[PDB]
Amino acid sequence: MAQILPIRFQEHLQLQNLGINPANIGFSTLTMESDKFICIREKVGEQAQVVIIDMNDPSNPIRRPISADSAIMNPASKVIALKAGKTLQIFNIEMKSKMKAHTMTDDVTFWKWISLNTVALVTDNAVYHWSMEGESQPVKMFDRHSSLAGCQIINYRTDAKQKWLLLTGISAQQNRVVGAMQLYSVDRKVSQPIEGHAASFAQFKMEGNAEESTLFCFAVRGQAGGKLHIIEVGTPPTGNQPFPKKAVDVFFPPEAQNDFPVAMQISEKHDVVFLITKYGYIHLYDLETGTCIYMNRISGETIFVTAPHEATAGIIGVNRKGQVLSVCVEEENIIPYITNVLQNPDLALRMAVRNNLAGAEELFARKFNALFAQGNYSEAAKVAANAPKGILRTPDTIRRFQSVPAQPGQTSPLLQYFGILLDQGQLNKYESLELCRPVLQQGRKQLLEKWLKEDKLECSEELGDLVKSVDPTLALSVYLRANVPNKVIQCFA
Amino acid sequence: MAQILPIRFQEHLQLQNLGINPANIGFSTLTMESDKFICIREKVGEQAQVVIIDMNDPSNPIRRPISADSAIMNPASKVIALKAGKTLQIFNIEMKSKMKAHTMTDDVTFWKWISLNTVALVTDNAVYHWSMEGESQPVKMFDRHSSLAGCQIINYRTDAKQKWLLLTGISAQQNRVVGAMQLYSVDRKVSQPIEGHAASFAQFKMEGNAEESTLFCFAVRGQAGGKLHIIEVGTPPTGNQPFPKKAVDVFFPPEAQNDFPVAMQISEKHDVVFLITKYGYIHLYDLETGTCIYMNRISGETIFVTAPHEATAGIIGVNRKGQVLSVCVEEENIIPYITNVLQNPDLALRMAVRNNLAGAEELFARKFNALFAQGNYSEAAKVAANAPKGILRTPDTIRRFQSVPAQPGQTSPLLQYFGILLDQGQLNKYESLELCRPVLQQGRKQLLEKWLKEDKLECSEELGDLVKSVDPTLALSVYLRANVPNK
Amino acid sequence: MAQILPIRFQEHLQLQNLGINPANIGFSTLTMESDKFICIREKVGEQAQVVIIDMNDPSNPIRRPISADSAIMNPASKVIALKAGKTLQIFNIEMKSKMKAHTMTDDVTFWKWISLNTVALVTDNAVYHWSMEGESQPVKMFDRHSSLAGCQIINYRTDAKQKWLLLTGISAQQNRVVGAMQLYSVDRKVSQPIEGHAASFAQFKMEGNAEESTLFCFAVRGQAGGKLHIIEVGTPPTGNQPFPKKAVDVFFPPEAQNDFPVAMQISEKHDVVFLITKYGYIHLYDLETGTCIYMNRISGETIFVTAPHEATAGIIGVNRKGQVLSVCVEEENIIPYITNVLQNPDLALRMAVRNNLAGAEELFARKFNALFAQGNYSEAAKVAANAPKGILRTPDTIRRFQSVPAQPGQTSPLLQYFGILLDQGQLNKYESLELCRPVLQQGRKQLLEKWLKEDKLECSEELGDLVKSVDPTLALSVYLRANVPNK
Repeated sequence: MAQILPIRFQEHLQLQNLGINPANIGFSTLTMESDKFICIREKVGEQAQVVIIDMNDPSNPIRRPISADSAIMNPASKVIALKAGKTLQIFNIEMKSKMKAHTMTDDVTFWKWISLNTVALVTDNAVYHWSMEGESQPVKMFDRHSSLAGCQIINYRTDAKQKWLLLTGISAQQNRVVGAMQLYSVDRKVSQPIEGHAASFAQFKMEGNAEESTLFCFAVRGQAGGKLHIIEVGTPPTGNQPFPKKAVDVFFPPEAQNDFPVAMQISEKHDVVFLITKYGYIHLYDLETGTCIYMNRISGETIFVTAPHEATAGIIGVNRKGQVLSVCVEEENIIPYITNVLQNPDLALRMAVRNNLAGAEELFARKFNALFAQGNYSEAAKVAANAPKGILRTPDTIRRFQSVPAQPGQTSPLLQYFGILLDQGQLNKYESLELCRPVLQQGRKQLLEKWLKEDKLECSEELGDLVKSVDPTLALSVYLRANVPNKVIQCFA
Repeated sequence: MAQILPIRFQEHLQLQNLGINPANIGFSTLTMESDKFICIREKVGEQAQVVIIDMNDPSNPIRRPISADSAIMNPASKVIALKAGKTLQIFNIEMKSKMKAHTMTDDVTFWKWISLNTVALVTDNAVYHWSMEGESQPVKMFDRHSSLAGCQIINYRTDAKQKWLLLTGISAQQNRVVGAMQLYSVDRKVSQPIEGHAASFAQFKMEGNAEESTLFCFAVRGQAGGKLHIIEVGTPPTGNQPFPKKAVDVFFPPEAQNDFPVAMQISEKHDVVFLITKYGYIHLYDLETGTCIYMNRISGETIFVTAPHEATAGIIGVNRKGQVLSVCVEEENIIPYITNVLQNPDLALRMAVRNNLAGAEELFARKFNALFAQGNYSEAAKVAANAPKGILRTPDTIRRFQSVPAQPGQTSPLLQYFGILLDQGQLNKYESLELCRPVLQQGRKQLLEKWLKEDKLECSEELGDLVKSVDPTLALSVYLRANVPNK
Repeated sequence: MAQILPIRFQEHLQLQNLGINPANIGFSTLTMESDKFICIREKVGEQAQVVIIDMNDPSNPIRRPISADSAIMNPASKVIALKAGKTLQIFNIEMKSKMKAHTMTDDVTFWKWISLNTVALVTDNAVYHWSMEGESQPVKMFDRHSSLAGCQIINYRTDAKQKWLLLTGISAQQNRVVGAMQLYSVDRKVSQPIEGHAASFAQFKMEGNAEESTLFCFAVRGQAGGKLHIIEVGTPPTGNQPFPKKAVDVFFPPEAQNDFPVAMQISEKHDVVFLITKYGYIHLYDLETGTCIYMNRISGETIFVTAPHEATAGIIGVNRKGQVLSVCVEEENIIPYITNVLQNPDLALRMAVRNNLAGAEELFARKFNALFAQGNYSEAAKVAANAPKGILRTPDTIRRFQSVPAQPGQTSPLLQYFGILLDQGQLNKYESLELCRPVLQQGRKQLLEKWLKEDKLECSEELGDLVKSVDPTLALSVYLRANVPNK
């Protein structure tokens, strides 16, 4: 079967161990706006309170009597947004002060922090955005599209720049839980309906572009089965190649009778899409190609709320038992898993270099060595310059390139390689020495002077000693940047 | 593949994020005597120090300049045992006082806390046990058997009662790593050699016995390949059926060229044996039958040290990258995984009831009605009394039992049932209302009292208003145990 | 003047910033039993309290209403000893419980923790020692000698082993303060009077002995003037050369009219005696020779209480303004200061090697090079094995020894050097390789096996590759020790 675990499945806390009534671990009584806090609304006895679990010391909840139709914590600060029917309030739990309130005209039918300081109020007819800053009041962003009329609103998301907003609701239409999404463009004041169950946006800088694309990923299970779509949203930064829209199907086994997507979070650190189904299944898809990397079942109960897990760049959620679960890529097993279990070494090397992950060292040496025969020193050096965890940025790799003669005409494979590196970035101690040694003989001061200024060489006492052999004056410069001891400077006395 | 994940796989820490030199993340510089601390010996600069990581706030190591050939922390307290060549020292990190020392005559060649307050010193010729308590000195327990001569000593274990001790060493044979264990009996002052790679002891109260057996499980990749053995050690408590020794083979895939067992820990909470191989593989075996439940690979690098993970009843270890990993049973997925992925409900139900594992309310709330719809109503009671999470401990059940076949000479199964629970512990509010009621219905305080003195009963206001018609002061107790208002 | 500053001078806390009445910053109201707490007795309003400053978070005193003629905290734990006239009490501030009390028969005229759990009660006639442990009661240790009759008792000290006890008092005799000390021998139940102002004991292992001497250092400014004396106390451990008693004068400038010693603390980490005078002056003396290293004035007000500063191995005290000051050796400046400012390079190299301090690297190479040139290869290797911070423990040194042509019968200067190292401790990766290579080429693991068991070699993948040949299991363990990837 599969033979290396590509993800980690962790259980950060078990809510009942905090003595939380399991009647209160649900959609309407439990919220998770970020991986920072969990907030439960409980009626202890005849009294109503709010239990706030700070995931950074979950062992110690914060309880407050607080009657509220709903409560949702800030994604990052001890600021809570309580809703009493139509009177919204934004209180500072931290210093018990009341930051700001507002009686809506109609009842907020779903709401949710969309950022460090803006709440999103979904009315029966419109979505607003309320900043927890100042005297400001709620600001309508758009009007609910009609495809979502009478829908149970389950989520609202935004792209990083809050220029594209997505609203989702589900219906039990004719014996299936059908999902309805409304994707509204802020800048182009337009709005369109998509059948979708779960989605998320992502910033993704394509190979060869200088700007991140803004992607919108969404999944659904329709008559034609479940599918996952990854499409760029809006107009590519000027000068960017566009991102080819993608579409992949998301499998459901027969046992997974009427399962359907329920949550999605994307790892910007690994460019992997995490999808959770109604019945507790989890899938990982490659964000750039939509390739399915892994599927399994982690929960039998439903994970009714989730959020990205910043520590691991994964996904964390809570299910009906009270388990606060999380899943993430095991950075040390995924490349090997794609190569050996997926038997997809091409996805593996891409994902590896793209994300600087390890496990494809043998494929990289292989690839370098291969290009070296063909004598494509230039392609060969691209590979050593970009392969992860500096696996080919070695002295031996310089000795390799140093060994092939400069036929009359073009540029040396070594100088070529050092070219790539100098572009790529900053060179080490060994590389700077090997780069400078010759040049220094060739009386080329100016050149090392620019490499220095443009800060491309990792100065060293040794690179300095070398230069002192040609420019004792140019030395001080490297030394003064090299972190040497006075003796080295006092010699210049 | 898996229609389900029966285990959790976690990372509790990433040592280099604590800026720990990865040259120091090894067998000889890193030790984990329990899941409570991790202790690294580092030479920062030209200076030597000890970094102590308290797993209960790993974010903040404790560093101290401390030259020591070796350092191992207490399994539970901030007491550290340092070794300078031949001079052992037991210092109190907590309040920086020196608790106790002792120059050994020969060099301790391996050592390790075997309990909250005893260190085990392994000499080239003998194993001693040193208590960190008092003026006492190291006390030889046995002499190294000869099969272990010239072996790299890799571990020393004990049974809970420290009546059985196990010493392990490995040797680079020709081109194989051969493990050599010495299983010494304390009470029966005898000692025997076993070829073993990894092992652990476990207390296990068999189905139908009143005492826990003491098992000794060990694994090896013999010329006969890998095998796992689970055997009882010593003489069964009196009245205990003996535990049938077991033997299962442990699989190694072809890719796992020359892998071999390296660590073992048993979950007493779930009766599952966790085995970790040299190449990063993990297996879970059923402790009572040796059945293999799960296998996978969690690490590419070697997990060179481990310990039971108390919080989860699993295993936690550290590998070469500095990852502090842990694996455990996902209590909510394992029964379903065995019944469905493993296809093995016999094991599943064994496991379920044996360990109070959820995941079988179905074929459980089934087995009952099974025997009811039969003529059997006393195995049905046992059945609806050991089913997990009180699943069938329902009134609808006692009811089913009250309307029980009233047939002469045969003990009443409602009362036979009321027996399992009685012999089990406290009866719930209701179960204790129908148990009692008739007794007092009879007008007997003699038994009511007894059960009460032993908390076998959860009182109510009912029982209150009940036991009252008989004698107050008894009811008062029952009424208080139940807690009612000033009227 | 000074080209370099040999000490650090720090302010740790301004007591008035903690809003402490400066009327209460005195001998009788402020106590400092260790650098761990400062304890002030204040009458806030009409109420009497005890302010306990935990130097590990001085920002937050602990206050308690507590009428007591006196209060002195434990040197290390939150245990306080309160004295109500004649009723001594030892309370646990931590968990507010009362640990132990005792009404003395006569009034304790001075008292003071002499250790983690013993208080010393000085009576008008006798000194006792009371352990804060158990039901035990105060235990007379001796009877005040008569030279100390009617003396203001200012201090009481002990040697580490509490076998020698010292009592000091002052009294004005006409114009000045005459210090009177009573040095009592516990073992030899004798006691003698010394004229002294301040003193302290120190454990000091002499060059060439295997046991630490117990020294007693004391200073005085009476009839011959100021002098400092360092003398061994008792009978040298068996096999120890005795410590030549020392005597140095302690200078007082003219402006320091009637100044006189007031406090002393010795750094065991640097073997430097810190002396504080009545008028705020500080002197540093070499403990072994009594050579005066440094003098200066740090306070104008009097530092009326002090204690050793563990963190820096210096001295910390409090003066009349409420400044909690401290002085210590600046480990990176002292050798250069002695060499260069004091111009005593011999003292500098000794102190440097003795106390393994940076700063004399060029003098050490020089010294090595010089002996090497002369052919004094054994002395040359002593120098490289003992020069501080591993300065000559380089491969070059090995290679310098490796240049010496052989000579039948004569043992190589290298093997000699490696001898010294192997005695002094363990060796690095290069030294272990150069030590083992030959031996190994003679397939004789019999040696390397002992060096290993001993922990004297620093393994490596290379030292391992060398061994793999000879013995496989020995390489397995050398690799295990040096710790290698799965290659």
